[PDB]
Order: sequence, then C-alpha cells, then structure tokens
Amino acid sequence: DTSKDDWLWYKQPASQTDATATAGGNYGNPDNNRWQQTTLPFGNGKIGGTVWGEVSRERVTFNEETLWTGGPGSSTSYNGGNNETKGQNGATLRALNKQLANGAETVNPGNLTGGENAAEQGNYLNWGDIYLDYGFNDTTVTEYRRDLNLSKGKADVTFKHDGVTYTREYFASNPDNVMVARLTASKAGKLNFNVSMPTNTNYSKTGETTTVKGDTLTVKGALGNNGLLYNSQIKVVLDNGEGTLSEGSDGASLKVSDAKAVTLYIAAATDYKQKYPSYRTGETAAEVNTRVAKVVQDAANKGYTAVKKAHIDDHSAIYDRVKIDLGQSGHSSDGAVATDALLKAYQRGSATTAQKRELETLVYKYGRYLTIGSSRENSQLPSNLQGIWSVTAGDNAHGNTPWGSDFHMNVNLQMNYWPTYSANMGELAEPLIEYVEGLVKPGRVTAKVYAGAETTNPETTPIGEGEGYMAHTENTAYGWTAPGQSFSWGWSPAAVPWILQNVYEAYEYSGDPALLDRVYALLKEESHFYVNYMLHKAGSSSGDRLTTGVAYSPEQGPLGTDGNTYESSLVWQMLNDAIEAAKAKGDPDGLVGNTTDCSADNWAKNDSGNFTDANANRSWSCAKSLLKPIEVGDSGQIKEWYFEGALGKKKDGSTISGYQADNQHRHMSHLLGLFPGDLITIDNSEYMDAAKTSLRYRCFKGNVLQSNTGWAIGQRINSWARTGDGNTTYQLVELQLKNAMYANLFDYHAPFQIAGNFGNTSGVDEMLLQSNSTFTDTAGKKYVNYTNILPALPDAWAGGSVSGLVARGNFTVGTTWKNGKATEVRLTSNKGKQAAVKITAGGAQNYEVKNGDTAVNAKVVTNADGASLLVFDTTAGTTYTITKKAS
Ligand SMILES: OC[C@H]1O[C@@H](O[C@H]2[C@H](O)[C@@H](O)[C@@H](O)O[C@@H]2CO)[C@H](O)[C@@H](O)[C@H]1O
Ligand SMILES: C[C@@H]1O[C@@H](O)[C@@H](O)[C@H](O)[C@@H]1O
Ligand SMILES: [Ca+2]
Ligand SMILES: [Ca+2]
Repeated sequence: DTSKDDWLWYKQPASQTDATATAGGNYGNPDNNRWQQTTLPFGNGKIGGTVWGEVSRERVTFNEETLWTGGPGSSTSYNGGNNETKGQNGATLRALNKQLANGAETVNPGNLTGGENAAEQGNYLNWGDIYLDYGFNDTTVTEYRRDLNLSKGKADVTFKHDGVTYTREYFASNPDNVMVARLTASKAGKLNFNVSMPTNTNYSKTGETTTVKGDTLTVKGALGNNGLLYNSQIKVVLDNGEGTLSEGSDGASLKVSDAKAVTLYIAAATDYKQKYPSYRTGETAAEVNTRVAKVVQDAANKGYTAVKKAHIDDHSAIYDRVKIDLGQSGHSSDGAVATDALLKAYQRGSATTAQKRELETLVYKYGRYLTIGSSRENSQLPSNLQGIWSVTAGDNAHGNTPWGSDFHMNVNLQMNYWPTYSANMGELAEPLIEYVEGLVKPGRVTAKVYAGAETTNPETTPIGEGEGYMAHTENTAYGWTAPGQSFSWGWSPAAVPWILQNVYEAYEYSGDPALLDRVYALLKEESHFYVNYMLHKAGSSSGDRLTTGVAYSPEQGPLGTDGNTYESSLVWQMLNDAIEAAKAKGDPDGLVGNTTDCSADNWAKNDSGNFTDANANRSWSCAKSLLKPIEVGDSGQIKEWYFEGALGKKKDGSTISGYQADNQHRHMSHLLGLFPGDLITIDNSEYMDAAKTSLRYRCFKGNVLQSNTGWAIGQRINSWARTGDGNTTYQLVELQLKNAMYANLFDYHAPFQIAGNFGNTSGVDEMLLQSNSTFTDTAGKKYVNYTNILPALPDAWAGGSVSGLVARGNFTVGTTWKNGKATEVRLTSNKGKQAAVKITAGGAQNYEVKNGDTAVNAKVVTNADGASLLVFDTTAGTTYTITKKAS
C-alpha cells in the first residue's frame, strides 16, 4: 500500500516533460537541458541515478561521488593550487595590510591569487549512463506513469505497450552499497531487453574496456587526467532461471530474452581516498574490480526481497522522522494532479489552496530526500553543487560542467547543510565534518604560503595543534585550498570560519561529547590562525577596530578593502563558538581569556611578523570584543564595507566600485550575523532594524518583490525567517517555487544547483522553529539556544502540524496550530537539558506543561519586551506536552 506515500509523478517520459524554463550556461545541448529539468534522482550517498522513464530506450544517468579529475597525478607538481611565488610565505599579505593600515581604502591584491591550472583543479564528472533497450517497434503506450516515491526512496515507471504491462523500479541501497533495477513483464516470455553502460565520452581515459563475463558486464579504466581508477558492474539476474541471458551482439552489452522478471544489481567504485597528499587507496585495478564484484555478488545472494526490505527500512528510518501537514493534497487525493501540472498551476496562479500546500510541502520534503540520496554517514564526500547528480563532463575546471559541480564555500556548500540538523538528519552531516577535517593538512600549506602560518610538520600535527589552515571559495576532492585565479571571487579565507558554523552546529544540536572534541579541535586552530596571522588594527577607512585585513565581499564591490562585514561577522561567530566549545570542555588550554588590557594595539608586529609585545592580551574574548562587525549606514542599512555611507555609496556620495546598481546582488555576505549566525537576533535586536532595511533593499524594488537565483532566494527565505516576519518569508517561498524550480523540482540558478533545494527545507524549518537565540529575563538570567515555537508563521498557513524537528540542546519538537496559534507543543528531551520554550504564536505564559499523566512545574520568565519562556527541568527520553491553560 503506497497510498500514504509522498510522490513526485508524471504522466509522460522525461523526453516529453516540459523543459522550457531557463537552461543556463553549459546546457545549450537539448538533451543535457532535458536531463536537468525532467529526470528523477535517487542515490545512496555514494552512487546515484537520474531516471528518464523512456518507454523503449530507457535511460538512467549514472554517477559516483568520487569520480573527480584534478589533484595529484594531474601534473608532477600538484600542490593544491598554491602559488608560492605570489604568496611569499605571508609577505605579500603583510605588505598589503600595511598599506591598508596606512589609510588606503583598497589595494592591488593581484598576488593574493592561485589555482591557475584548470587541469590540476579538475572537477566532478558524470560517470555515464545505464541504457535498457526494450527494442520496441513503436513507443505507443497506455496507462503510463513515472514517479519518485520519496517515502520509500525509489523511482517507478509503468506502462502498457502491446497488451503487456511493463514495470521498472530503481533504488540505491546504502546498507548493501548497490543500485537495483527491478524489471517485470505481465505475461511470460514478454520481457526482452539489452543492458549497456557507456561512460561519458567527454572525459579522457586510459585503457577502458567493456567486458561481459557471466551474467555481469564490467566497464573498467583509468582517468587520463589523473590516473584515478574506475570500475562499474551490472549483474543481470533472471528470475529463477527462466529466460535467455546472452552476451550482446556488440560485446558491450547483455541481452535478456523471454522473461518474466529480472533484477539488475549495479555497483561502482574508484580508488579515490580522502587522504592527503596522495588521495588514493593504493589499490590496483584488479583489487578495485574484486571489491566491486563482491558488492553485486552479495546483493545477488541476499536477493531482491531482502535487499529491497533493508533499503526501505534504512531509507524510511530517516525520511519518516519529520511529518508535515499544512492541508496538502497528494497523489491519492480525488482530483490529484501530476507534479509538472501542479508546478504550472502554481506559476499560473490557478492552483487551489490544497494544491499550493502540496507543492510547498513536496519541495520541503524533497530537500530532506535529496540529503538522504547525496550525503550519508559513510559517504566519502559531502554533497557538491549538484548533490551527486550530473550529466555533464570535461577534464578541466571552469569547463563543460558549471562551476565544476564543485564544493563552493562562499555560500553554496554551507546552504547544503543548513537543514541537516533542524530537519532531523543530524548523522548525515558526518561527510561535511570529515571534509572540513580533510582541509586541515592541505590548508596548512595555504596558510603558510599566503599568511605565513607554518605548522612544523603539517602532515602529522593533530588538528587543533597546528598554526592554522586556510581555504577559500572554490574547493575540490583534492585539497584545492589555494585562493582562486581572480581575486574578485577567488579570495575568501572566512569561507573556513563559515563552514565551521555548519560543523559546530553538529555539536549544538546533539550535545555529543565526541563531536565536542572534534569541533573544538577545528575551532581552536582556525581561531589561533585568525588571531595570530589574519587580524590587524584597521586603518582610517575602517575606523577603530581589528579587521581581517585584505578582503573581498562575495561577490561584489571593491577588491582588497580593510576587512568587511562578511569576514568580521564570520570571525565574530567563530570566536563566539570557540569560546562556547572551550567552556564546555573546561577551557583546558586557557584560551578564552578576558577583556582586561584589551586594545587593537595589542596586535602590533615587528618586521618578522612576531608580536611586538609577546605578552599582550590577544585572547579569544579580547579579539571578539574588538571586531565591532556591525555598523549602520546613512540609508539605515547594515554597511557591507566600513567606508560605506549611504547604500552602495561612499561618504562623499560617489558610487562604490563594483556594487550591483539595482541593489539586487544575489549574495548578502554582510547579513550572515542575522542568518545563519547569532550576532543579530530577535532578543539581541540593536541591529535588527538595519538588517531588515538591508534585506528590503536586497529583495524589493519599492514594494515589488524581485526574483533572483534559486540559492539567493533560499538564503533570503532563511534571513527573513530569523526576523520573525512570516508573511514576507512566505512571499519568498512562493517566489522560489514560481521562478527557480524545474518540473522535477530541482532548484536552479540557472542552471540546476542543489543548494536552493536545501535552503528551502531550512527556511521552512526556521519559520516553524528557531533555536539559535539567547533570551535574557528581566533579572538578567540568560537562556542560551532556547526553543522558539512558531517564530515566523505565515498568515497563509492558518492551521497545521509538524513533528520531528530538532532544536539546539537536542530537543525533538512537534507543534499543532489553529487560527494562527499553537494548540499543542510536543517536546522530547533527548539529553535531559533544562527546557526553555518560547511560543511566538500564542505566548508561552498562556500554556502549561505535562509529562504524560502528570503536571510539570514550569517557571514563567519574561524579558523587557513582554515575551515569556516556560522554563523546566527535563529527563532524557521524556516527551513533554505543552497545551493552553485549562480550567
Ligand atoms: O570563474 C569562476 C567564478 O565564477 C563565478 O560565476 C560566474 C560565471 O563564471 C560567469 O559565467 C558569469 O555568468 O557570472 C557568474 C557569477 O559572476 C562564481 O560566482 C565564482 O564563485 C567563481 O566560481
Ligand atoms: C555556484 C556559484 O556560487 C557563487 O560563485 C555564486 O556567486 C554563483 O553565482 C554561483 O551560484
Ligand atoms: Ca556525497
Ligand atoms: Ca549557534
């Protein structure tokens, strides 16, 4: 019974599905454009398919997460893009900073660049395709449907051809490390097809072979760019013997005749490893082949029913954690509409309320689905710009694949991991944590070359004990931590502080001690790096403060300013978090310090880069207090640059060079303290009005809401949510759905970029629940990371319910509301932490707490603004119910 499952579903194959939305760069080929707008993704965090659902020549576009060009072996001098001749072991940066300190508003930052060789950078590759050719004379069908069952983690295709009902089922199992295709024909003798696996023609190879052994084909080779070994295998299994399984008449296929029912077991691997400097397992071609062979052998020995059960079990265990009911229709509703038609209706303004709710909740749920498919606990790599799904390939960076489908760390990679915790998929953040840990070794090289932070043995010094690791915007599978070849996107060292927010949240949401140790080690060394090498006393262009020196604000404005709001906001957050992590550990390193004898003069350095006063206070508390990251400009906006006057102008009325004149720059790099950070909050709201002014300019021309890239709308959804304005937040949700989603619900730039799918999920979470702020009651008592129920509920969602969301401190949160106000909150304490609960839609002072059959003593505390929390002790594993006071 699949009647209660969430489906995306279509009444026609990918080839006949609407692909008329903006294609974007790199998708001028019709077939590639069709791919990104209309195919349905599935994956196990490692391998992925995108299903076309073609009646005759069926196609599943195929990926493996580690098929990456570039890195060691791409040249004989691979050093992660670092240009020693430009960086001069920090000397270049030190001299440019002195020019800024001496009053310059900008400098020529041309030698703060690197990463010049595109072959060394490399990119993510589409592996190729699986073709299942049914031979058919005509493609004439009835009762056709293709779907993606998000609830069971599988794709389905069904049609009736010539009296024969055909079925296809595809999934990729994490427990058994295998992709499965189940193919059936209704009447015996009537399942005939050829199975092949061509690799993308557009990457170079060395010694590729397609081979047929038993019921198994193997494509096998090495990448020509870097020697990376790849191997994929399809094992065909006819149902209990019946059918002619023969080698294809071209040596490169397997032919099935006169079945019945078939199960294909599909597996793939490379010899990649996240292991600096070699990035290889050290396997031979023959070893890779044996490995891959086992996975399909074992899958085949388990059999279809067993592997399917284990996959659905594993998938639904994570997928079913969160339920949402806004009064949506679904695939089983009377009058149900296909997903492509629903999208068109929503865009037209012809969709009913129920259909609008169906699209909004489907998109929400798809962001959770896509996380499960691209980013599992045992993935070798986090989700990239496209998750794990791509059709394009070329050897070099900045080539055939847009932005190399890379790890883009000046908003996109961060966005990928915004909903991971709040949407109850905490374990799925593990590959991100490992990736950032993976940046330490190569980033120590960058830190040395560009900022003069030398770790004595960068390969064997534990994380936390080195001098610092530096990385920038464009990153890869191979420690490409160098700044890019052009400064005006390439230089962004605060990328690391930022991604460390995503990493630190793993601890904030769980309270796990093992995670605390890992996040502490990362924060300690990056905080060390900034304090000792990056920060300097600002010159006159940036006022009285420590700044981060030569800066670029992603991705507009002047090149090489004396810090900026982006870097200062992020370093402020990082120090805030480092201090919190140190405190949770007992501050065993004595690094928190204090603000006694605290001055930006404490950062004076001699010619060598050693501090003039070895003993001056440069503690984490001191540095934090000296950043002063937020300044309000003459349009009442948060300034993006410290010399800013009115919006996008200098104090003299001239235009800020490189500022996007219509005010709609996609990035909002100066508002990171509002979201995802904790600098500007509803409780600490000194700069809330300015953040809202800045947001209005970045989203509106007068009273008219502007479109933008899918990810940019996604960040705006989250930012507006943190302000408490549900109505404006919802307008941005509608905008994203109308203007940045293809028929397959992939978010687009254009072209397809997955970050906005993840940002949508996060944004909806922040509407319904926030947990990042600090409450101060009238007596000065602080409640950090209090649970905020319904902080930005739109008037459009008058009633509904949600369960399974996660708040910081490790609480599971369900809430039911009607007439715009909470009727029940269910709070499950997972760690036994003291609860502190705000009910924004209703007022917590009007409610009371129970533990099953008993009343809980909850204290009502309020602040200056007449807002209240319910404050109560809890025990691990207990669910508390909060309901309106009853007589
Ligand atoms: O060259 C790498 C940088 O590309 C920027 O994206 C450009 C894109 O390459 C160009 O074709 C044009 O259309 O504008 C885009 C945005 O300016 C990235 O934004 C930057 O991060 C680098 O990847
Ligand atoms: C993946 C890329 O990330 C940043 O470079 C943005 O400025 C681009 O517009 C694009 O979204
Ligand atoms: Ca992955
Ligand atoms: Ca926080």
